[PDB]
Amino acid sequence: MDEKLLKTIAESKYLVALTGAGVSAESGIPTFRGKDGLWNRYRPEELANPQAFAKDPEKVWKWYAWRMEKVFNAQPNKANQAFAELERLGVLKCLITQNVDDLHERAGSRNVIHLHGSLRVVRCTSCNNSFEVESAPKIPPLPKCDKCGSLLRPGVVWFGEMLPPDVLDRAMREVERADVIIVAGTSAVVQPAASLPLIVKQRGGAIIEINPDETPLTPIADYSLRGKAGEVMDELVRHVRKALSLKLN
Ligand SMILES: Nc1ncnc2c1ncn2[C@@H]1O[C@H](COP(=O)(O)OP(=O)(O)OC[C@H]2O[C@H](O)[C@H](O)[C@@H]2O)[C@@H](O)[C@H]1O
Ligand SMILES: [Zn+2]
Repeated sequence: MDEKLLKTIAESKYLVALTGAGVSAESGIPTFRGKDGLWNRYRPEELANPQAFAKDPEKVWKWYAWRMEKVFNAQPNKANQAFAELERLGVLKCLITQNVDDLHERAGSRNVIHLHGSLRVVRCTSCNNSFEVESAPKIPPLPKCDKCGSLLRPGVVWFGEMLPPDVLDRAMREVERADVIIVAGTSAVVQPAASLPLIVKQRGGAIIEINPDETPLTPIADYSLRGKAGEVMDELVRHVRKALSLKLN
């Protein structure tokens, strides 16, 4: 929270952000890793991969329907509001997220890229039918496609699956032109998402990491703020808004 940091953000020409589960934590949604992380209680090998889904689609669907209900009923937090505001001010150009929740959207964020899909989306395992839901389905019975009758599945990316090419490519273009990237609430271990901030640095840009813990990205982060996204982003955006308002124009 020094002058240089504020300056780096306020004067940026193309600032982007990469967010992870930590940015939704203050909305009552647990993260995947860490203390009370979902992967520390539930096994990703049974709930986050095509093999597990094929083996027991009812169990996987029951788990996702539960997660969907949790997310749809949660409200965006201060971190979410701050990111939307930073975009409103014209500073944040694009928000790249690994989150499958829609808290960024409900806070007002517009240019959001969902690298790993979205819990709002349901798609067919056979044909190209896909659509969004307003609330979570009840399981059983297994959600079936109204077009061909095959099993439907959550529109999220599982381990071993390829992120949609057009989606990752868009994110790639964003980080290739960003001079500053805010990396908040992510453990920086899951690929290829974890590689995006490196692009910014390699091309000459700056990395501003926001996370209560240190991660594999910390060593190359120009700035690494040890705190919660809500508190840090709220203060950061407020100072940036103040700085911009002070400009003689
Ligand atoms: N209030 C908070 N503010 C900011 N960061 C926080 C907060 N609370 C926790 N964190 C940080 O959030 C990070 C979350 O790490 P992960 O649980 O691994 O979430 P993420 O990096 O988004 O996961 C990547 C991907 O893997 C998952 O399988 C899934 O597909 C996911 O998108 C942690 O480093 C943690 O310290
Ligand atoms: Zn179908």
